[PDB]
Amino acid sequence: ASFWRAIFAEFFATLFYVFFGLGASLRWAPGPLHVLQVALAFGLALATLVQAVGHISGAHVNPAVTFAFLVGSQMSLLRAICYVVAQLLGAVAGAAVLYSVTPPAVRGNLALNTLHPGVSVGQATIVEIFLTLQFVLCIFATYDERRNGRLGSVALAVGFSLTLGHLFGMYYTGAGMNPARSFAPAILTRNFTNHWVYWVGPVIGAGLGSLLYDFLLFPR
Amino acid sequence: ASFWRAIFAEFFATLFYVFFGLGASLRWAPGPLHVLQVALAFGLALATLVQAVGHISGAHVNPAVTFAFLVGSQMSLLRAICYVVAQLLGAVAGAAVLYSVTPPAVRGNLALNTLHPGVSVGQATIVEIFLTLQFVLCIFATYDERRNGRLGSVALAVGFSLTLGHLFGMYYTGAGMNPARSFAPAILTRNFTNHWVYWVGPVIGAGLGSLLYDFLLFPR
Repeated sequence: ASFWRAIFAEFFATLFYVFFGLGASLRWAPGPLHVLQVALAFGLALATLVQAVGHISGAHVNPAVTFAFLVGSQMSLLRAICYVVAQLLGAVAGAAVLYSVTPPAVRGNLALNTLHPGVSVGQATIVEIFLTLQFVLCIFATYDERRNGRLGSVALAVGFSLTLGHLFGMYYTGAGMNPARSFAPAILTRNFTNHWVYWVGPVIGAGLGSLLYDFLLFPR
Repeated sequence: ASFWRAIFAEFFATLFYVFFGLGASLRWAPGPLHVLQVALAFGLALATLVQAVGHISGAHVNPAVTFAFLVGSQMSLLRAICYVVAQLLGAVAGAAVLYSVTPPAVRGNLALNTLHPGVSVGQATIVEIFLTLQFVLCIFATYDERRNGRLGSVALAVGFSLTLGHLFGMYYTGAGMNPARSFAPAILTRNFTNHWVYWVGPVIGAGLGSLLYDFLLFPR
């Protein structure tokens, strides 16, 4: 069905998203401003994924993004669930493989998300709300076919927005803005410290970004 | 007494050693090869400390070094204990102050020692044995007044040896080569993960370095 082809896509696109994005954050011999590289990593991992599976499922690849669409009333509460599951499964998968191919000495924390020292959970949450609010907003914007012409590549758009979020919040929360991205390493590394910040944040940010876009900026 | 002046010195010199050495590893905006800076940090922290309290107590400032002297039969099992206590107290003190003066966002882990990913505990232990074996050896060597002339500054010697150990083992075990240096942050940060590696290692390395120097290289 055009559903399982869509659920499949979400599993594989999230798998690749965590493999690549997380793979890249596996700071081998980076150094300073490594944030630039990783951000472009996640950002181009998305743009690319969205370019292959943007038509098969919308390429959410992010439980929080699927959430935004659910509240945004663009997904049946049934489908939204299959995505979040496929995503979390694809995610842990992508992280397992990256783990298998990556030398033990390099795969440090497996790129687990952690609140940067000195950054509280309330802040870490506000930040993650913002990293994802602007991200969801962008998505809601670009994907909203009610606008074209000088629009441009939708996939590079949404991707750069992910890169934005990273360029900024990498320093605070290691930039999760994706429950699935944060979950995969948390389960494997078995470290769930401050993990909720990584769900509350993106879910609120996501929802809020959905409503802000809908009810307000550009309503229905 | 020339004892409490010696025990006092050990408490204050270890306090400063952990304040400074650990202070410096509080990677603010370092970047790559930060190991160079930190190593010189610990190394010059030692050379300096040894230059002020080298005559008041020998400037062990390292439970493992005091151990080497104990087995090396150069300290009464009573004194050796007072040093290890003064050291561990000075250490946790030095770390508490560094903590108070350091912004929350900078004092990350408080420079806690951790085995670099991919490095087992057996290896981490071998490494720490070596970082300290050469270190103790150097000390036993320089402090052994049975040699002078082209010797040179004893404090810069012993210090550079500490810098050596860091230049190398920082990458593996974060270079502890000092039970007290590893203890202070472990207790405050309350993180005692793999902490034993940091005692077993330096204690064996220390002892072994003591015996190697004594029974062999340059006996009694």
